[PDB]
Amino acid sequence: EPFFGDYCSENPDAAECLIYDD
Amino acid sequence: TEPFFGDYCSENPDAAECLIYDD
Amino acid sequence: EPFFGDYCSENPDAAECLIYDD
Amino acid sequence: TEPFFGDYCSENPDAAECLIYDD
Amino acid sequence: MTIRVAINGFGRIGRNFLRCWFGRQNTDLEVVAINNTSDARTAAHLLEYDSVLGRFNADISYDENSITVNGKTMKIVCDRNPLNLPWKEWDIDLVIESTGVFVTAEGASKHIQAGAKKVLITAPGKGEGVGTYVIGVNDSEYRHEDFAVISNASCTTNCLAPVAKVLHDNFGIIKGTMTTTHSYTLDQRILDASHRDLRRARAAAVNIVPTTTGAAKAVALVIPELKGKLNGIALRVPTPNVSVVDLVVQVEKPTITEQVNEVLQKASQTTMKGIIKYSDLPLVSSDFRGTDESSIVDSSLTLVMDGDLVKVIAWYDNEWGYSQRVVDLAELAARKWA
Amino acid sequence: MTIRVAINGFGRIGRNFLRCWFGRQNTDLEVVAINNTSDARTAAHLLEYDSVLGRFNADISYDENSITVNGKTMKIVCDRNPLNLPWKEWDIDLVIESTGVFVTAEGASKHIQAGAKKVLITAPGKGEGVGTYVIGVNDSEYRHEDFAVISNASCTTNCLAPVAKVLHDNFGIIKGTMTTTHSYTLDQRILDASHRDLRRARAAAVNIVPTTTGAAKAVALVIPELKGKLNGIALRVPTPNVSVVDLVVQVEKPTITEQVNEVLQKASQTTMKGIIKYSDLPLVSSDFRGTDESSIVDSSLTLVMDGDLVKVIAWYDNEWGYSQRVVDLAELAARKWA
Amino acid sequence: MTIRVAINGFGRIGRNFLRCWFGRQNTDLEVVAINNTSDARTAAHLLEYDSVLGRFNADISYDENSITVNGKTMKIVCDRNPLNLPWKEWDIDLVIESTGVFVTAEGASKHIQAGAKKVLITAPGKGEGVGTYVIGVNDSEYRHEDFAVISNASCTTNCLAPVAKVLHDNFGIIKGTMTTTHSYTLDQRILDASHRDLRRARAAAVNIVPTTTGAAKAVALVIPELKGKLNGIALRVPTPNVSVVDLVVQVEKPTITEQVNEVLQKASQTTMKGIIKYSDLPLVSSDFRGTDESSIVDSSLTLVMDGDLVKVIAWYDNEWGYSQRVVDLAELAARKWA
Amino acid sequence: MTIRVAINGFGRIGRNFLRCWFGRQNTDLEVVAINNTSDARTAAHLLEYDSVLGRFNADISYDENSITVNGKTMKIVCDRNPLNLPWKEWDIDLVIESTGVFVTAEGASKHIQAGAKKVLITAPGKGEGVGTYVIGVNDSEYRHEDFAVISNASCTTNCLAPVAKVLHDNFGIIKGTMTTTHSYTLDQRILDASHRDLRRARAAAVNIVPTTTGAAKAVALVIPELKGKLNGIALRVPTPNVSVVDLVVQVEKPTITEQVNEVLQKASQTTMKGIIKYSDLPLVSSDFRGTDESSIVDSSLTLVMDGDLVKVIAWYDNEWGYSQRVVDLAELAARKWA
Ligand SMILES: NC(=O)c1ccc[n+]([C@@H]2O[C@H](COP(=O)([O-])OP(=O)(O)OC[C@H]3O[C@@H](n4cnc5c(N)ncnc54)[C@H](O)[C@@H]3O)[C@@H](O)[C@H]2O)c1
Ligand SMILES: NC(=O)c1ccc[n+]([C@@H]2O[C@H](COP(=O)([O-])OP(=O)(O)OC[C@H]3O[C@@H](n4cnc5c(N)ncnc54)[C@H](O)[C@@H]3O)[C@@H](O)[C@H]2O)c1
Ligand SMILES: NC(=O)c1ccc[n+]([C@@H]2O[C@H](COP(=O)([O-])OP(=O)(O)OC[C@H]3O[C@@H](n4cnc5c(N)ncnc54)[C@H](O)[C@@H]3O)[C@@H](O)[C@H]2O)c1
Ligand SMILES: NC(=O)c1ccc[n+]([C@@H]2O[C@H](COP(=O)([O-])OP(=O)(O)OC[C@H]3O[C@@H](n4cnc5c(N)ncnc54)[C@H](O)[C@@H]3O)[C@@H](O)[C@H]2O)c1
Repeated sequence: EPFFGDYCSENPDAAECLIYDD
Repeated sequence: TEPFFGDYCSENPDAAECLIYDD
Repeated sequence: EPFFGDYCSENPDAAECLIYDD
Repeated sequence: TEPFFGDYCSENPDAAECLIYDD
Repeated sequence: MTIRVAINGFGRIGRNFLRCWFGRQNTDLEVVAINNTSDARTAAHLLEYDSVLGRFNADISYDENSITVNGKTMKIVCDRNPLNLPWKEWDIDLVIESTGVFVTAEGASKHIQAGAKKVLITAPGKGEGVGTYVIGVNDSEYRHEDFAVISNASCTTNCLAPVAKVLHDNFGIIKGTMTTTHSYTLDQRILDASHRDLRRARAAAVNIVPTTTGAAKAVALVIPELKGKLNGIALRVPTPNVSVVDLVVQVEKPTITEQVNEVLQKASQTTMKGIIKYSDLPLVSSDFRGTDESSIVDSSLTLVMDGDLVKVIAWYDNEWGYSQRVVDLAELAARKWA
Repeated sequence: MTIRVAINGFGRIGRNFLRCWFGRQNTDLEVVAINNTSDARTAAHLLEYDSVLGRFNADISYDENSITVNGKTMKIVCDRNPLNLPWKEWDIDLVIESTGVFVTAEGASKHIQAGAKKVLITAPGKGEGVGTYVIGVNDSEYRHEDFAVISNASCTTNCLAPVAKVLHDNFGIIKGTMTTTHSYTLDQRILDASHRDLRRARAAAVNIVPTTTGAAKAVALVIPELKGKLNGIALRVPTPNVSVVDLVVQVEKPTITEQVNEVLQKASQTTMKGIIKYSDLPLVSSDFRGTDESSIVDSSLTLVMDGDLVKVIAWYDNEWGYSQRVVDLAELAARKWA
Repeated sequence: MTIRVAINGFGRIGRNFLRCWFGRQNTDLEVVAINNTSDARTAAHLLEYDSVLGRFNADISYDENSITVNGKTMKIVCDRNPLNLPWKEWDIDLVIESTGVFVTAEGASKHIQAGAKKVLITAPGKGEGVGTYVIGVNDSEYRHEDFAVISNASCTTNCLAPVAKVLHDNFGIIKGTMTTTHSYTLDQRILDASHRDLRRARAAAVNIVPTTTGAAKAVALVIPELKGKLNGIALRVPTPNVSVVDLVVQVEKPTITEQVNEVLQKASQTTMKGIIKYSDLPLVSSDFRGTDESSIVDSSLTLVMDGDLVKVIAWYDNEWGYSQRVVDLAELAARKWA
Repeated sequence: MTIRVAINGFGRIGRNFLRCWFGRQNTDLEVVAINNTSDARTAAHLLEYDSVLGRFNADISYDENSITVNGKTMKIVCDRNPLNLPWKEWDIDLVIESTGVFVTAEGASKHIQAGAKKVLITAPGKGEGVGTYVIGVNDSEYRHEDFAVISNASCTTNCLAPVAKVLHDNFGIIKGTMTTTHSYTLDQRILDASHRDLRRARAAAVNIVPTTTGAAKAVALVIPELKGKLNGIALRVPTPNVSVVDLVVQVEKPTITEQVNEVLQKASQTTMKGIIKYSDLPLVSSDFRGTDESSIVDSSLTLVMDGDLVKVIAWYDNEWGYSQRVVDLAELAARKWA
């Protein structure tokens, strides 16, 4: 959310913001 | 074999796809 | 226990008789 | 140096403290 | 009949799905193209070869833009912004959303946009605007015209589902708790490297991993009567498939052990014949691979305390059992695709 | 001081109990004898290079009939029959029962009939007349006089008990149930192989193996107000070490997470000092190796239902975690010996 | 004709074989009794449940003291002692030695002492007086009037040998080595436990544990022309199956990489068809599950180094496969009987 | 003089660097800021709790703009592109390039044209114009005014080198090859998913992936004379850490193992005193964790063939035995700056 919130909003399939409701 | 993994691996190589560690 | 009740009896430290109540 | 595993591996040659599969 | 289908997300619910469809002796949809961050060669290989579901038995091949199985050559793609996916141009009535990214309502639509007609969410659906349907539980009320943006919820939510239901029916549920042990899924890291959910960052393979779930508050969607009554969690252990669910439910209509399992066998055949498999045998993981049912009660484990506090364990093949609850929902379409 | 102790079975825990003692400040126990289904090299070069503990930073020698950690020597005995074990002859107060086998009350007595003057078992104690005791539970309800045979319960329970305790001397547990998603042990075959339990038969570093457990029901046997209020289940999974419990419980006074959390907080700080850890972080299992607690709360994952129905989760090093708990039981019997 | 067989060692490999038979088109055999250290609920099971392989296609039934299998039903007897075995009294002709313990003729007599009239070992010969075959090397110097004490030696050597074949042929091995990378085997231990080989004593899932092997020079016994000319070693790894031989060997009629990797194109489909395969593909251990060939060559890897240095890699499924090198053999005796 | 250091990509290679250096008695550098794709919230973490390196014992805390490690503070940034990087404006003498992409001879100089005096690399140096150095090999040939773009090199080449070097001088290599069973790195998917090496696409936890390398031609360098003499490859496997290398080298000078290992035990008090180690013991991967060494040898396993064939084996912590040659090399530069 500091970093991830956005990067993840921009490269959202990137190896690091990948959440599968398990 | 670069229709892909290369024109795409030129661009985002942090990727789940392109990471080569010459190990 | 048509084979176990004894085999484990007479050989309790048997790989196949060991029981760890975790 | 087998000061225990001759005797034991002579009565139980299949107790896991003993096995050898020669791959 | 023959409605046109394609896949953004040929990865896991991808192949499973398809290997699953080409594996129906009577099937409603024609999957026509697949868009995948791989090339053709590749998507070819992986459909074919699997470390979990072994190999595929089918005549396979490809060129530089298509992949051929038994006959059906399908089209391999390479684009990221789904808008830039040639939907319109190929009368793609139906879109498969198995990238694990476009699980936004908003992320769903960019298929309609580019030019598609209906898109399917193989996972829980985010925010307002999506029909969330669990096969054999509320699929009762699928109507094409309802929502064009639909979800199949989670591997796990599926399990929770039928059981939740039959629980509601025969003894009905006050409130409970949920605890899935789950097998690692590619959103984790092999070994430690960055990740926004800091458990998900930890080496999947060697490490019990605990993560959020709402896949249990993923109930109400399918059960009106169960609004935030049973919150769960999950833990991500070292095996690459096949997972089991741990329910725990203070029921109101007082009850005993084997009378519960009674019902599971009643339902096991009654309503759910093909939804829940019913299992007294003494089994572990590698016994539910290749498995079609969804919820799969380990009976010889159920455990009613003080008549009220039921506890029931439940299996499922997370990959596969789902890649059928899709190809079932997926079929459901072509039969009201009005 | 010096009461004199011998360790039956140099087993995992049994070496783990050693590394645990040794590295302690002080003691009234003297690890003086140690008998295995092995020879002294084999048992020597195992106290050192250990899979999950890492190599012991230590000065370890060995002769053909005993070893020496830090020039302090204890004994090597090759013989299985606990009777045919020189206990009066070697002048032995106490015995660590870590064979994983002699865990009854009768068989068990076999160190007592050997000449050892008291029996301490690294396992739930099966049968009549035994004083299983849980540090920071009834740790204080122990009189040297009572039982000849005491056990320090099981991996799980020593983690499960110092928890339920708190929950009850607080909120009041009505009912319950449990499951420990647990690290795999040696009562499992590396491959599907012949076994009493068709699950333990089944290959371990690949599977998810429900095993019935009593680590639950047996919490009656230390917190009396509990008798048969708890019954758990045990999923077993390819981590070699560590585990955590899915405890759920009804109550008759209502509340919510914060209270719950904070009540442990205190406990991790006051009541259960040294017994319970507390965790406000996103951790994972191999983070909790080495842990000298028996119950690591992870409030993170704590939940609460309809105010009255609860569910907690604690990690516990199945291995080293426990083995401590014993130096905590052995010690007692030393500082009250007669 | 069509003779009778026994299975002595109904463990991992034991069953493999069994299924190996029950698959086949044609049979010169009929099994009817396995000696195991288990019970028959048990025998049935691991036959029909299997991490590696998977449940059996069949109606499968057991009873107190035997199982039936799609008709063809086999008798179940529990004897650690081979000499108290009912062979003469059941006229068992051939026995499969798959407890993996009576390697030496010594233990191979005690069944013939027991009335059966020949015996095949699923493991190396030990001491002298024992026969040795591998299809392809010398499937041919077969004569019934030689020994009733025979083995395929070991898994490993099924790979080494068929391969080693052509290699002396078309190049004339002077000398080499080889490292056999290799998933684990029921001889290790899940967790650190005692054992004679200290390597084989430590948790087999979480370490590359090295072990010492005869599959080496002991391949000079189907082509003595490699009389202590190979050798090499064994490296075990965390798979529960499939494995591969890292061979290297000098030459005096030299080569390029595609030279031999072309040689192995020939033998594949000819001299060695059914005893070797030929994947050039991008593959891993899991794909080779269930592969009947004794050796499988991943082309990609085959290499040179100034013509003479040669290196090749051979996947064997040491479990399943090794059996079809056996099942086969069982049917070289049954066929050539007197 | 302190040369002031920045770290690009806080990877495995990049977090271990930090722990090792941050460990030693007397250090010549000064770590100042690190460029991962990750807040400081997360980097604290993955440094603080390694899945493998176990708790890290130290005073670590984070703000929004740096991590603090026992007293000292370094700034953290999120920039993918090197050029945006505020290096000159941070008096950054040396950066570490270990995101493993800017492993180019070129691109990695984007670092410089972003301020930095010299830039280090942690993989091979592909493309022309780049320094590679095997600490304790050619390390003797170090020239600040030679390259600005160095390289420690593959986790396997640093294991390799301090081996072949040694043999090439004692006996002398004609030619060889190698292979290494390998810890499973971060570049091959946790499961079967898209990728550019069809094998890596495959789930390293559940398989055995062999892959190409230039870790050998790699030796054909810092050892000039081994020019296009040794090649081969390696297989990766479900052990998250420490790999291990089987070397197969001809020679021009015959020997016997018992001496081969003696010369080696030699370079384990001399020329490589702290480069190579030594087990007369019988160990297994997990035994070589935290091991500050480039090449571990098992004397025993070692084996001669005729005199002119040498099988040689070397362990190694791929993650750490390397992050101490980097550290080493780093501090090297730092001492011969200008
Ligand atoms: N056990 C299970 O696998 C399970 C259970 C429930 C749900 N799911 C669902 O699986 C879905 C996908 O994850 P997965 O299981 O398929 O693992 P996965 O990685 O195999 O699926 C991801 C695939 O999609 C590809 N991809 C991602 N984004 C793309 C894009 N924008 N364009 C083209 N291709 C793209 C990836 O390269 C990969 O091939 C998730 O959304 C999750 O909800 C899985
Ligand atoms: N991680 C754990 O092991 C763990 C955790 C909690 C509780 N426990 C308790 O640990 C006990 C053992 O666990 P473990 O890890 O030590 O397994 P283990 O195999 O390492 O302990 C078995 C040891 O006991 C020895 N043994 C068995 N019978 C013997 C006999 N008659 N004479 C001499 N030696 C004999 C064997 O040689 C073996 O080395 C179990 O009963 C369980 O209740 C273990
Ligand atoms: N990697 C492989 O799977 C492989 C390949 C080739 C050869 N082998 C050889 O196969 C043999 C057995 O190995 P396995 O893989 O089948 O393991 P396994 O332990 O599963 O098979 C042995 C079975 O024999 C039974 N048994 C044990 N002791 C017995 C006894 N004294 N009398 C009667 N029955 C007994 C047990 O039920 C056990 O399950 C070994 O000699 C091994 O070297 C194994
Ligand atoms: N055993 C080994 O892992 C090993 C051995 C020898 C050499 N190497 C080399 O080490 C190098 C690093 O390997 P690793 O283990 O650190 O992989 P890693 O992923 O664990 O570390 C890489 C880190 O850099 C981050 N990163 C990615 N892209 C970035 C960018 N554009 N800008 C800034 N940061 C970015 C990643 O997210 C990750 O946290 C690799 O190139 C590898 O070939 C590794």
